[PDB]
Amino acid sequence: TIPHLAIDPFSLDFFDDPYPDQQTLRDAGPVVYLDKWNVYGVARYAEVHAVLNDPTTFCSSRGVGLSDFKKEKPWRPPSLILEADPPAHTRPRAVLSKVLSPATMKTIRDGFAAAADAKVDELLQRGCIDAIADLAEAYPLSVFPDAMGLKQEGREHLLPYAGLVFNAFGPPNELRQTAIERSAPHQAYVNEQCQRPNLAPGGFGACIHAFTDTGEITPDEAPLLVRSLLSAGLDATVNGIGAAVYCLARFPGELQRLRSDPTLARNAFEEAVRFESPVQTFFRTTTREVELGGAVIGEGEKVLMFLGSANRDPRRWSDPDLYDITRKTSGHVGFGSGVHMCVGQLVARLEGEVMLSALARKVAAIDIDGPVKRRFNNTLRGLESLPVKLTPA
Ligand code: HEM
Ligand SMILES: CSc1ccc(C(=O)O)cc1
Repeated sequence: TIPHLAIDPFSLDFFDDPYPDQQTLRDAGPVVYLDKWNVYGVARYAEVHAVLNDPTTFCSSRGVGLSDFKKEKPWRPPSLILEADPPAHTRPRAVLSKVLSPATMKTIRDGFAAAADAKVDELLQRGCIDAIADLAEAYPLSVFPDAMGLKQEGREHLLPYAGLVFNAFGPPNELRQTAIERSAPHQAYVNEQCQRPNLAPGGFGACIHAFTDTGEITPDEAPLLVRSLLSAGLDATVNGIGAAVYCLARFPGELQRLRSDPTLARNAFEEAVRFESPVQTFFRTTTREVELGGAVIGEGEKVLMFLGSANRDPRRWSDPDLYDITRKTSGHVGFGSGVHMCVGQLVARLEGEVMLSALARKVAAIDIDGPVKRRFNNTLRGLESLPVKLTPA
């Protein structure tokens, strides 16, 4: 049978320390039922990977939040890529894959690297930073909106709106109702910024629009894809970088290894993505009755995937609670898995790689310099404040 648990994965206590409850979720069985929200849940690597790699049984077109779009009206027009299934998902997926492709990385790498190095040097002209306010947020705010091709102003909308989106994937708790209620202004700005005239060419958004004459996407779809990049392209990377700095502070041996060989920077970042999993959870909806882990789930049921749990499953990872910058990270689900696997993962890995490389070449020590404060969000895991003293190299 399926065990029934009262754990609330969208409660502040859970956000404050999810790992005990995540173990309870893994050990209760391959498939659990969360009575708090009447949803099924999967927290082991095996089942998370199985669900992710069966997107037509466990579909996304009925929403990847708790809300089932077949039963409730979406708070915003459904995402044409995240909240779509094959075949509708194809050509937007391919378009964003070409926009955020290797070649585009070739076009943005030097700028991103210069911005990273420059921020690290600016903060060595500081010493005692809040690694969130001064580094994790500042850098992606200083590079990503430009890479999107957004006008200089209104970029401030980006952090709110993104956050809003991620709070909206959660249940109707006070975080979600907090986010959605009267968020109109952001919704306005974003809507206006997704239009071709307001996006500087050569940026990601203008390239999306540019692809509208190829027959993969139509002109009415481009603004929603620009919206997608503007919603998923900032806060996740912020929390990811904050996670990387956090780990390097908590595992000084790993910082020393990284300094010794800056070429591990990329894998360092990847390990942080596994270790903290900035995107903690995502939902699917069953399109039919389906058997998973010896249990049977009815049609039209929400299934909650615990990505961070899958990334700390001792059934899959040796020493899962240890940050190891030489760990082989292939197979982790911090970026998802399958047809929906993060189409912008090269951008995230670029930002994190160049930031951790800057730290590696320019910083000798990172020692937490105050109270660590967590940032609470229905979907995202990250830090509100990470006070550290940076000792230069
Ligand atoms: C550390 C940084 C990041 C993390 C942890 C992350 C995480 C994820 C995950 C787990 C998914 C799978 C969603 C699902 O299966 O339902 C996803 C999809 C997606 N991500 Fe990211 N992401 C990051 C950075 C970015 C960036 C920088 C961009 C864009 C510039 C981006 C844009 C997207 C988009 C558009 C999708 C939807 C892809 C699809 O549905 O086919 N993400 N991301
Ligand atoms: C994985 S977080 C995320 C991804 C995509 C979208 C979107 O397509 O709007 C929103 C959030």
